[PDB]
Amino acid sequence: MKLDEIARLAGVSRTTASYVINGKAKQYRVSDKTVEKVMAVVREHNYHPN
Repeated sequence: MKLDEIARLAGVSRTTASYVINGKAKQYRVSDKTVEKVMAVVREHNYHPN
């Protein structure tokens, strides 16, 4: 469950997915569009920000 697979499984990039993993989406530029998109993967796999 690495960051790259979470990005492919969700549909973003190595760091864009990280935004969702770290809970910083709104800070960067994925306010909600990627939140449900990428969070659904981060939380379904239970991957934490590291």
